[PDB]
Amino acid sequence: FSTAEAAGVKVAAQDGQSPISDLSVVLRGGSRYATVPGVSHILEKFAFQNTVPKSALRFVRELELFGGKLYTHTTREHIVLRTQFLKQDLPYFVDAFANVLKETKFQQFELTERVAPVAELDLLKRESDPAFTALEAAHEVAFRTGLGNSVYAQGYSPVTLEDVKEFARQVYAKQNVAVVGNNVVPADLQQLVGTAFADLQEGSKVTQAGTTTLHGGEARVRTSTGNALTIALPIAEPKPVYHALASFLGGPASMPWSVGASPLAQATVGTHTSVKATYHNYGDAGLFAITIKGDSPAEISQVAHKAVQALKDTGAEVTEEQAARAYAKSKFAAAEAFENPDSSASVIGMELLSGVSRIAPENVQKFTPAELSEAAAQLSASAKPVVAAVGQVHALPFADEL
Amino acid sequence: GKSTYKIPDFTPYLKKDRNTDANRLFSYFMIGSFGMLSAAGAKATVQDFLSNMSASADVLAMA
Amino acid sequence: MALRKKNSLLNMANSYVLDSPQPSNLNYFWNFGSLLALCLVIQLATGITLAMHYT
Amino acid sequence: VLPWSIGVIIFLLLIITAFMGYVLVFGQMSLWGATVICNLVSAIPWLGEDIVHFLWGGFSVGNPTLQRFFALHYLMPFVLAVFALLHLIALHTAGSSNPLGITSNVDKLSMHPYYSFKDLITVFAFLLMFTLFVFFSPDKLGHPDNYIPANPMVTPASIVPEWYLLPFYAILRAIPDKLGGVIAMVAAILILLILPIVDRSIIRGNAFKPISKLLFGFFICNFLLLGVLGQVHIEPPFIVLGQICTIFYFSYFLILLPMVSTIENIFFYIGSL
Amino acid sequence: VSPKTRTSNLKNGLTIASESNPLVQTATVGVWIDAGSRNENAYNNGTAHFFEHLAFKGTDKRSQHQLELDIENMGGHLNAYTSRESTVYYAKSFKDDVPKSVEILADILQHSKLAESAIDREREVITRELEEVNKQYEEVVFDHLHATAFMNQPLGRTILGPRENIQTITNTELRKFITENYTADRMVLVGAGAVDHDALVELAEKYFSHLPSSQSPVPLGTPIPNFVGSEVRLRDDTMPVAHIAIAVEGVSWTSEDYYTALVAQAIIGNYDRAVGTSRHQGSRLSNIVSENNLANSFQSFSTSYSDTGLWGIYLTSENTTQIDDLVHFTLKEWNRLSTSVSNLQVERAKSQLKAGLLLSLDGTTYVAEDIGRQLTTLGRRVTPAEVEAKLEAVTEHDVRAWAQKTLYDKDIALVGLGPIEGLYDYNRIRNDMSMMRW
Amino acid sequence: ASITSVVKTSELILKSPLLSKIVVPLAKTYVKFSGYRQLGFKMNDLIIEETPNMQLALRRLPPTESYDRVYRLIRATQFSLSHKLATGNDITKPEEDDHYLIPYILDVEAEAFEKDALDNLEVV
Amino acid sequence: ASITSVVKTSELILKSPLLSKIVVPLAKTYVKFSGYRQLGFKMNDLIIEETPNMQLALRRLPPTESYDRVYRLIRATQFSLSHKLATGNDITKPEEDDHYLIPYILDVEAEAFEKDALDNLEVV
Ligand code: HEM
Ligand code: HEM
Ligand SMILES: CCCCCCCCCCCCO[C@@H]1O[C@H](CO)[C@@H](O[C@H]2O[C@H](CO)[C@@H](O)[C@H](O)[C@H]2O)[C@H](O)[C@H]1O
Ligand SMILES: CCCCCCCCCCCCO[C@@H]1O[C@H](CO)[C@@H](O[C@H]2O[C@H](CO)[C@@H](O)[C@H](O)[C@H]2O)[C@H](O)[C@H]1O
Repeated sequence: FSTAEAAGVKVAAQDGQSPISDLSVVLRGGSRYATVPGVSHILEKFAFQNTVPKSALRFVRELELFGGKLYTHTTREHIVLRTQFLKQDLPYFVDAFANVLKETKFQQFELTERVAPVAELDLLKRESDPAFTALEAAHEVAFRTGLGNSVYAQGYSPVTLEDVKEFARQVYAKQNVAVVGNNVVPADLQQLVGTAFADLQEGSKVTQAGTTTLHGGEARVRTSTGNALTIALPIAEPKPVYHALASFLGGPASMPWSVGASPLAQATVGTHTSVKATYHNYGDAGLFAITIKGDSPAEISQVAHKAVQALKDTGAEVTEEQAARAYAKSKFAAAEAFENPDSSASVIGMELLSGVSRIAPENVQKFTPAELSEAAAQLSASAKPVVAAVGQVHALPFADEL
Repeated sequence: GKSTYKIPDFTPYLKKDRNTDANRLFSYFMIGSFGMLSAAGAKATVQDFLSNMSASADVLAMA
Repeated sequence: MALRKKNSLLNMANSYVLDSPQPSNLNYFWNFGSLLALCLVIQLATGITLAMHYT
Repeated sequence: VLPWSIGVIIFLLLIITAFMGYVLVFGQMSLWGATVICNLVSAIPWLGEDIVHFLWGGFSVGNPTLQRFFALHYLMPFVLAVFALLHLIALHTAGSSNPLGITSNVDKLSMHPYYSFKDLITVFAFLLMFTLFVFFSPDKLGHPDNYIPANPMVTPASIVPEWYLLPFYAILRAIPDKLGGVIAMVAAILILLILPIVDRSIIRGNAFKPISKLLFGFFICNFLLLGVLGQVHIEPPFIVLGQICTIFYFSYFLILLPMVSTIENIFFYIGSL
Repeated sequence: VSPKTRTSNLKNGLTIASESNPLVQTATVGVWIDAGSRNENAYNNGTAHFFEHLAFKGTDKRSQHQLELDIENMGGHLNAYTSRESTVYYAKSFKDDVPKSVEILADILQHSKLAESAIDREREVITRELEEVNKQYEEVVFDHLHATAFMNQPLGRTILGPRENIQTITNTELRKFITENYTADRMVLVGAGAVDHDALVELAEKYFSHLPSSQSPVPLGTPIPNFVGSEVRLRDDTMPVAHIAIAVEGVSWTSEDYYTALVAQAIIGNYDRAVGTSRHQGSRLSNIVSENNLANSFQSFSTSYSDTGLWGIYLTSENTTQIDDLVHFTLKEWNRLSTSVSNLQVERAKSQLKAGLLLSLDGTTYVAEDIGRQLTTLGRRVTPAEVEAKLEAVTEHDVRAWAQKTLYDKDIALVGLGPIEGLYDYNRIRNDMSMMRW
Repeated sequence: ASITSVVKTSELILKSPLLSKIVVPLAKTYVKFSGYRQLGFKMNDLIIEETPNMQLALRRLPPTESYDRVYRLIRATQFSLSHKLATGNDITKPEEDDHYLIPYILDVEAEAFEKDALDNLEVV
Repeated sequence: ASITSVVKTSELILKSPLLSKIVVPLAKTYVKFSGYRQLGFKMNDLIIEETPNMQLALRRLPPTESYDRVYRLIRATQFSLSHKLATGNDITKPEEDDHYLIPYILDVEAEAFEKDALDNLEVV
């Protein structure tokens, strides 16, 4: 991805040998910047609504003639708007993004009839998975605001047209926009973005209201639709070793009809439960989480105890074999993330918008057993553990039990 | 008895040539013949019946 | 929505002669109702016609 | 549109009902009215004459015709009642309109007791009018020639339809061609079916439309003049006048209402800016 | 223009097919087999799926635990799936872990233990799978759809097989199945992403050289199915969503009408109320359904096999009193493929498909799946230029001719699951397969 | 006629200096003799509402505008049945006769007419 | 007749030794010639259901009993339209002909009849 600049907008493109281009606009407008709860999700759903030059209807009908596709999502850090099309149709897609950023109408009826109902179905679909809910609840406890804001719009806190219009005034600005072109000729993209995004406001960098503060605690989301438990540990100093540790502890099987050889995978033997360790770097803070879902609260409780034991055991001693296994699983995870278009866009988006150089998968550091055990030790001895229980909460573990 | 993927036995009723044009055409021949006789019967009925309104024999005798 | 359901006049006919939900096991003794309707139609047609010629 | 369109058929059924009932007396106007009106069917190309003989049951209006008109005169009011019920069922989906032309969904009244008791006033006003005709002047609306028994030999001085058919008779006379005249006469009723199309107004009804109200006034008075011209002798200058009034009748639907309603739309918009 | 797919053979008849991408760092290598559940009889139905479980239960060399560890140490993952006509075993890894992954795949396919103890253990796992597919409504619907459309025929059988067979499958019949079916002339070793073709061919010569050849080597994707117009109703008033599939007999992979059927399918298209753009789609059915809230979703499909196919639509709806309207309007849009479609709809659908067939292939796994599928169904990878030409050859009047012989007034297979009281009897559904006005 | 048609034709007239010089005074007189203001209506209250497009436009009105419209309709209905005219503050003054509904119906119709056009597109 | 009355009269007969000696054999023959068991019905499946009381009793059936009743009705309807009789396991055996509904309707009716009595109480 050759990073450049076109009329004040940061543009990264990588040419390839495929008939298919992905063009993504990455916006510094994720939920950590949300002025009002859920406004980043609503803004994401407001992309490709009516603009002054082109109605939502006309856009969709023309997109079908190019056979293009539209993908949008919101993170804690970004809004990502991605189009996938045939290489030659690049100018159309650049111009469409320009229309969205410069000239979105933002009509009350669109919010009531189109945007808010779609946002609501989006969230309900995600919440069908209790593990999603548990990990969201854990961020809320751990950070409270900023990173603790909900990613998604919820019914209890309604987003108004004025909220979304104000947020868009900040976000849709040269300072908060990065353009990422996969299988796009870099010189051609710079020329097009330079003509299309020239009259976009300069604006200012969007910032998190308040510094990131870490907190421990518990969340007990009572649902009737499945059971999950997250054990999270807020990290004050994000370090790359936690990726290796997440992949080491593991949890999912690398093989069909198996458990897996990872410590967390081996904690689920005899149970119909699954487990996943994840590490979330957010630049100024991090979150190390272990999420366990299952149909039995008793089995989840059983795994949860073994999971914290596994982390303590890791803090004691890792073997050289296990350290190498962690390097391999982590290098692989890095590679597939840089390949997947959604995650790719945000990785380079981070590099362009912030200044965090991407770590190439081939440059992923190998951590010694000493460095890994030290990382697990810090986590086992954390002063601020977070536990989010979802489902039959009366039957799930508490922080003080773990 | 328990599995719903095991279709009950329909072999006493199934025709082997169920997908052929000859198969469909036969049933449309029956439907068509029925429509044909109904059209011929309706025409005959309507014609005979409505002829009551044309000049009766006593009226034609005085013409 | 299908016109036969949407339009109030068509929907009345629909409710009696087309979509009308019937038991699946009516035997031939349930056919006398329609025969009575047939007799009534024949009597109306033939009767009105006789009235054109009767004094 | 649907209750209105069924209504147009009700109106046609009423005409046919009343025409046949009038023949039943078998006075001079009965016979001669039947003769001329049924001979209009002779204008249907190719089969017209055969159809007339079929309708008559013979070679002129006679006994077979009278007996079939009795049977059908008895029947047609039942058919009319059915269509009257159908147009009300069709109306029930939208409800009654109202003199302002706006929705009434905001402010409804039960039919009973309000309109029940309001209907009684006009029932008694109607019965007063009925009483004055039936008891004090029972023959005012009729033709004296219908007290002469039908005579196929003697032709009455003037053969006119009953007063309520006179406008359509004037329209028929206006066209010199036989078939032309019949088509125009039928078209004068069937053209009611196009009002939903030719009225281009964005507003329902005339309460707030001064120009439409004036046009409506001229249309109604023209219809009454056509009625009067249906019973004059075919003489100057009534021949040309009947043609002008016929042109005006059709031009209401085809020209004036589409133009006036278009212009009023623009006046409402510009006038209220 | 994507890099060219290279193809080589071994002496036994194993095909090696590869598409390199020097922009990625991962590689998907795997074995596509022209064999699946359809190759079983009624007695050993479920064997192919049974084997898929035991393939990961340990080999002559590595035990189950050693197998787990070897893959963990590689860093990537292994995956497998068995369908009616196709079995796949693949490994996603890092660029330089490709020789390890080929070696593991060769081991689990040729040298699997199939130990009585492991057969007995999986026999319970698979028994539990019978009572948990019940939740995957789409799968329930499509399995009943095959069962009824291909009534009492091999394509009509499920992949899991009946409960009775699961209890009686022996290592003998497992061994027999994989010896008869997993032959070199039926197998394709596929590499996509960061793979060198010449390196992959050498790895094939090292690991897959002692594969049996079949007695009568037919070409890849060589097969008589007799479609049954029929219905299965699985009414369940406690479910909130009705799931309905309607299909006719469709087209095989090598049909002359293959592309015509794809264009027809794209004219109806898909719809999902949860996607923002779906209310603005050009498809007439999409407009009817969204404006009237008739469905949560619909998905047109054209599924192909070696000698037959199913073409139809899958609907989901909460609108339980207007199922009749939903089905009515769906079948009336199919009628218009015969009566009404012109260059307007056809050229639009062709535009959409020319891109869609290329878009689908967006990662190494999708590319490998495309190479493997095409090699095992057609015997060759069809270049995008050839595909563009075949699509361009489809005219409105080809679509009309195809719909008139395939859809118009034809028997359907119909499956309804859930609150389907409002789904009319077979005749009233099948009567909508024609228009009395035409 | 669609509101779109009426608005477009009116704009053609308002552009032409000559045309406006004649039409605008006539239109103002027309509106005065129309007398809908004497029942406390605004012009837009009179527009036929029993169409899918108009029902959609009415649903998009801000709640406040919607509540006020309901009151004007009820008040006018009461004047109508009583055979009375508005007096005092009930009479709509020319400055109060705002086109509150026109923007909503123009948007509804714009989409509906674009949909009709795009349903008839031909790939070139 | 109410189910209550039928059950009470039947119990009077079953109590009386002489009465039961005559009635029970006749009742068993009656049921055999009735032939509802040959369509796979239980006796209680035949009871008229279109009354408030019986609708309430049916709603109180345990879900399993309720699901099984639905199947027996559908199966019998299919035998009826085909002019076939049940064979094998579809025939209701005497031991399967259980009074699954009688307790529910007796409770519904007990309350309904108590309500009628208490609506007519007179303070003494
Ligand atoms: C339920 C409907 C009807 C029934 C049961 C019925 C019954 C009868 C009977 C039993 C007769 C004596 C027939 C004979 O022996 O000659 C008769 C005669 C007659 N009916 Fe009807 N009728 C009905 C409807 C009508 C209708 C609607 C008319 C319309 C006028 C009508 C007109 C006549 C006439 C004119 C005669 C006398 C001529 C004759 O005997 O045939 N009938 N009717
Ligand atoms: C036997 C003759 C008729 C009867 C008994 C009849 C009866 C009625 C009744 C009771 C109503 C509702 C109350 C009212 O508005 O007056 C009505 C409404 C209506 N009728 Fe008629 N009608 C007849 C003929 C016609 C004709 C000939 C037409 C049209 C050419 C017609 C068209 C309508 C329409 C359009 C309405 C709805 C009017 C509205 O509320 O805005 N009707 N009719
Ligand atoms: C919308 C429907 C269209 C209009 C319907 C037309 C109504 C009148 C049509 C013709 C009726 C008279 O037409 C005439 O019918 C009678 C039978 O009815 C036929 O008469 C024939 O059969 C009758 C008995 O069935 C014999 O006595 C006669 O000797 C023989 O010629 C004539 O050959 C035919 O010329
Ligand atoms: C028999 C000749 C055919 C002509 C029809 C007979 C005329 C009699 C019809 C007028 C009586 C009113 O008839 C009444 O109509 C409505 C809708 O039409 C029916 O309503 C029924 O169907 C509609 C949809 O089909 C559903 O919204 C409703 O839940 C259901 O009850 C009534 O069950 C019926 O009683």
